[PDB]
Amino acid sequence: STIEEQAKTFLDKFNHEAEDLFYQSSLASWNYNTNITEENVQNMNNAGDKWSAFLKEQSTLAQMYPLQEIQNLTVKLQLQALQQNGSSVLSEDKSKRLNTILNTMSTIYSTGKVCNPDNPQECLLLEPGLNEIMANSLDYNERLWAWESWRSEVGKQLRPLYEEYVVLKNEMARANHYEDYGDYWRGDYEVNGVDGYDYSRGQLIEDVEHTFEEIKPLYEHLHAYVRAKLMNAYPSYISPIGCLPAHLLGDMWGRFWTNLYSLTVPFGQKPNIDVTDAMVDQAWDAQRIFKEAEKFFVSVGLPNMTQGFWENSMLTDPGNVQKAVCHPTAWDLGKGDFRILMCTKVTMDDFLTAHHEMGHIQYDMAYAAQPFLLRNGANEGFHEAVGEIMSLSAATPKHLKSIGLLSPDFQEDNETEINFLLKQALTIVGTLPFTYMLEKWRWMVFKGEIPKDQWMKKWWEMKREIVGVVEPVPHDETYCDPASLFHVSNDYSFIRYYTRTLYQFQFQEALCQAAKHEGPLHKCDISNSTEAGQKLFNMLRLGKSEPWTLALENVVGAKNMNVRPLLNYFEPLFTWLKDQNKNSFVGWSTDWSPYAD
Amino acid sequence: NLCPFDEVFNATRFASVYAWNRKRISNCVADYSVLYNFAPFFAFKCYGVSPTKLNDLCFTNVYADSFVIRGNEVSQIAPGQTGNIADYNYKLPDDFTGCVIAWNSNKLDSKVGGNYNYLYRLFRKSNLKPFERDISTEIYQAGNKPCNGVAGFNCYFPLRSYGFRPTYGVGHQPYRVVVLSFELLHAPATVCGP
Ligand SMILES: *[C@@H]1O[C@H](CO)[C@@H](O)[C@H](O)[C@H]1NC(C)=O
Ligand SMILES: *[C@@H]1O[C@H](CO)[C@@H](O)[C@H](O)[C@H]1NC(C)=O
Ligand SMILES: *[C@@H]1O[C@H](CO)[C@@H](O)[C@H](O)[C@H]1NC(C)=O
Ligand SMILES: *[C@@H]1O[C@H](CO)[C@@H](O)[C@H](O)[C@H]1NC(C)=O
Ligand SMILES: *[C@@H]1O[C@H](CO)[C@@H](O)[C@H](O)[C@H]1NC(C)=O
Ligand SMILES: *[C@@H]1O[C@H](CO)[C@@H](O)[C@H](O)[C@H]1NC(C)=O
Ligand SMILES: [Zn+2]
Repeated sequence: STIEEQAKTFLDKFNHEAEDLFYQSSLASWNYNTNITEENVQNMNNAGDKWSAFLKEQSTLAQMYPLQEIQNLTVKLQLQALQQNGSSVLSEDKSKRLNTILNTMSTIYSTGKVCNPDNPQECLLLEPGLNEIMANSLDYNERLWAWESWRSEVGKQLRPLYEEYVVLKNEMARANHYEDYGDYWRGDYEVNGVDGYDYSRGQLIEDVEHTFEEIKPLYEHLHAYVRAKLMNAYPSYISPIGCLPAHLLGDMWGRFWTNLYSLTVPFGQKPNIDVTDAMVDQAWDAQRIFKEAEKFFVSVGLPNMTQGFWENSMLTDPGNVQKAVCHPTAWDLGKGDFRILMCTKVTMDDFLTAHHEMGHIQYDMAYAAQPFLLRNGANEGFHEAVGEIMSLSAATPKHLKSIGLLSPDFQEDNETEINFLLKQALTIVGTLPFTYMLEKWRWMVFKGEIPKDQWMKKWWEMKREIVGVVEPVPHDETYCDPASLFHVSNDYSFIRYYTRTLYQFQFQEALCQAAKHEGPLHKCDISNSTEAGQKLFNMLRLGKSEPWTLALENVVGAKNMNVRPLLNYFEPLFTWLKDQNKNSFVGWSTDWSPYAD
Repeated sequence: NLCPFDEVFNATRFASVYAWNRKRISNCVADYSVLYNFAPFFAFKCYGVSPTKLNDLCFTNVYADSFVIRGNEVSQIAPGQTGNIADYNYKLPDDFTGCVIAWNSNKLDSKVGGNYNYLYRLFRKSNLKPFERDISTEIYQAGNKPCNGVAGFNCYFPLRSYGFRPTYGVGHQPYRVVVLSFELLHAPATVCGP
């Protein structure tokens, strides 16, 4: 038997053994997240440890088959993903040091508390304490206190840990024959051996920077409009030509500008579309919300939810004694078991989240026939993009009127269109420079282009230049403000939120064209279009079996990430922003700072 | 004499498909119509015979093969089928003359935490002949190095378990199958009756 034939038999044994052990771990994990007990924590750990030990053993056995002697690519993809060393390429001591560093940074982030001055007992955590301040407070000093105290008392603890974290992660990546840990993260987009669909790791940097140049004009006019509105609210705190102070952006970091809507709403006398009252008027419950979401996917040709979905999912808060983790999640336990965990309320937000989460389920059900190691999104940004486009169609007035939640007499004028697009841009467009700049800083740190004694100097030079955001207090190199965000201190790649954002509007534009939608893209509803559902399903069933460039081509006809659909979505707002900024300064100077005086 | 079909369909435990059980039925009256009008009924496909006009002709011997597989594998209990079950566990001939009966047994053969009583053969040197049974436990040699009787690199135990849990999808839930073979040799009729 050849080496490839032995690998096929090895993967055959792995699949049946992995599915069983993955199901037992997922089932134990489900029982804890729906029934937070002490016994369920141990059963979740016992089942989880057996699954992690199985993967570690199978990874070593997989490295006994040389990839070069395998020619069938679908076999090479499964072997490659299983042969991935990760932290197991380091010595046992250095991997133990790294895991201790990772746990300490995660513990500092989740337990980090800030105490109000003159009262060492009135202390606040990030969630919900500091997050509530950064999302609702209009007081300049209260927001400044929360922004600075979080970074000066929790961020400074993470600075020495993050320095050693970079050293060990780079040693791990370079031992896996990567340039550095950032190049290791960019491997998620790598494709080799498929003529016409290949993609290098360094190509991601060029494509992200190239598409971001086309985003700058829209962002600069969004930035200039927000600055002018905030300048009317804080006249003595904001310069007409300077960056936006970092603590006045809607959350702890300015990751999204969503909470700036109250102060920046273009037409503040026209109310939003909130069908929450109509859902309560019609006595809707959680099952009705997911039944309507099920009807949505059925209307485009996708299958209904399984019988086990309705029986095994937790669509309502268990209430009273039995506690649960109420964060909405879509579960793919394998072996035909699909569930959704969600403490659903009768609101419009949960109505849209249900369509978002059930989009993950439709994705999981579509590639369930793939081999175990290929059951995932085409890349890290595919799964979340599929979920986002479901809430896009479900939130439109055209869709809400077809299901009886929005009044037919309710008419939509261009002022409510601008209000909606501005609300969308604060979340979607506002996060793109944040995401790109944060990941570029980490890429350069891992690449060695930023010395340790200039980490925070370069972090805020890039905030001012790229993001147009200035720190309200000067920070020396004892700070580690990037680590004050969850994803940085918890070792998660961040560029996935940039690529996913561009993917979702490429998906939506393609599906709406298949649905023969006429008019602006943001008003599209793909409901009742089996042609759009068929075009989406051709990519969903692929899973990870094909290059993501080919999976993207099945939906949109293009092989690469493209920013034009994003700009098409926001064009009515872009033209309105350019007219609003005609007597305002567009762009920002980088030398002004709120503490310069 | 009524044919002992109750011992086959209503057995407490079914056999594993790799060690499928066969019960020879002889010298009795079989109301093939009284077995078709039951509650728990799902798959009932006959080949070469007619289920409407079942208990009308006579056979020399009737064989009842019973085992358990998952839902998505009931399709393999048919002539000219491929897959782990049809190739390595239970194979029907191309000219099969009989009926295949299957029903969902998730209430009996599943258990919270996993029921590992039922096994199936995952690897074998060659495919099975029709109505052949292989209960060997020889370590399958996938490579060239001998296995010495223990599992190791390129040396796998040939039998795999289902681990039936009641929360599986229908395609993974246990199904009890009964295969009725109808033989007609050069001997006077022994099994027929309305
Ligand atoms: C949750 O755990 C408690 C603690 O033993 C138990 O009494 C209860 O029956 C469990 N509920 C479910 C739905 O498993
Ligand atoms: C690759 O192997 C799989 C089985 O692992 C097989 O189904 C498929 O046809 C093979 N493809 C090629 C191109 O050989
Ligand atoms: C992973 O490390 C093992 C040794 O721990 C080695 O045998 C294998 O070749 C390595 N694989 C890669 C891709 O670095
Ligand atoms: C899905 O809908 C079909 C009818 O189109 C129905 O026969 C089937 O039972 C449904 N599936 C579930 C799990 O309810
Ligand atoms: C979709 O079709 C249903 C009937 O099948 C109809 O009630 C609904 O209004 C339609 N919605 C759209 C957006 O066409
Ligand atoms: C909305 O359209 C009307 C004409 O229908 C126009 O006069 C008005 O300026 C428009 N407003 C915006 C914000 O586009
Ligand atoms: Zn999601």
